[PDB]
Amino acid sequence: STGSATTTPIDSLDDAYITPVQIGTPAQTLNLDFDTGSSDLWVFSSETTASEVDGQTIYTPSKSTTAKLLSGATWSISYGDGSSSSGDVYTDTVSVGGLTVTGQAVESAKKVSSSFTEDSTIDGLLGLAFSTLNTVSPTQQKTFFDNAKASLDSPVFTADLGYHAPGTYNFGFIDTTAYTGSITYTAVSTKQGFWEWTSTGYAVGSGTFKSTSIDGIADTGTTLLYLPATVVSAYWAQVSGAKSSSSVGGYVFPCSATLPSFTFGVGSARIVIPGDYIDFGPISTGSSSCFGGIQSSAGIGINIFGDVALKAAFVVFNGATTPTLGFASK
Repeated sequence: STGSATTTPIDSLDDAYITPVQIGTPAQTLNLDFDTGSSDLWVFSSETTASEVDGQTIYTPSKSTTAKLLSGATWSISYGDGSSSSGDVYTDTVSVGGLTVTGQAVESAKKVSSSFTEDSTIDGLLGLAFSTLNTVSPTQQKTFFDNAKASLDSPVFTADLGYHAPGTYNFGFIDTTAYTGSITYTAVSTKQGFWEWTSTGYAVGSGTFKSTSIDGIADTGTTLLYLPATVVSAYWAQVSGAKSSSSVGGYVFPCSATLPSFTFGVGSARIVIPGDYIDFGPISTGSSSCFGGIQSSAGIGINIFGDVALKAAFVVFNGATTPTLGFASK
């Protein structure tokens, strides 16, 4: 089997992408944020504290003939910005782009933090990291991909994110019409539960390429590109007036600036992020200070190849016995 679904930016800055997901019988469609940096499928639901729901679409398991309470199971998770959610668990049928998993763990939120409440465009998350990061207790659960794997034509999924435009998630096949040239595959470490790999270096703008190993994760659920402070300083030093702002929380630059591109290595191949992809607009409405799309990972403990990097590529998440990652230009 295979599945194919369109993913759409939630706003004009590509802050996140949402993909429609069908849950239950009859189907309930929720727009979920696919997150290759976590491993929980959780949704706003009929169990969510009413004061914490504001415009989201909810899952109502009592309306699904296929829903079953996963008795005793609970979950709790927090994300990169300090947001969090928690609740109990059902199993139900879940379909993504025509691909169906029966008995999928669907984590029903009882509680969500304020920034989830305040974002009406995201109805929950669908984790696509390794199942070893799933937070359900006392019986850890598998991700949608893990569950689907044995049914798929090939044990892969691909992410083709758009810049200010829709893109695609495919399961079970590689669309050879979606990229240019060849796919370069690179080794993955699963020891921390992530799609963790090592980039071979970087360049800023038309500068010379610096060969240096940069360990990091391929993370569709992180908006920005988080790299070592050395790398990020070298980038922003090429932008007149750019500076790191403690009050704002990262590098900002004059909104009058045209930004240089950023290149990262994949083996002997190169992926080029156009400068416009690194511009995240005014720090506040009307401001002439703009927020940068490349930020320091210092303090995170890990480098993150988030959407800013991934949307410049066609990315293959290969879940074979020995997992790998592939990157192509597009």
